[PDB]
Amino acid sequence: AKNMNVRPLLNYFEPLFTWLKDQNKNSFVGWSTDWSPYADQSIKVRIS
Repeated sequence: AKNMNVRPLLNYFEPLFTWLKDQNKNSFVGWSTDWSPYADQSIKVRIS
């Protein structure tokens, strides 16, 4: 080919991909960009 391809990498990690897809049946694949480790004890201030 003429360009760089990402298919052989996934071919390399295929067995791990299968196993991981099987291990995350009950977990939540993904992340939310709102939770932060300090947002539980924060106070919000609004100024007019």
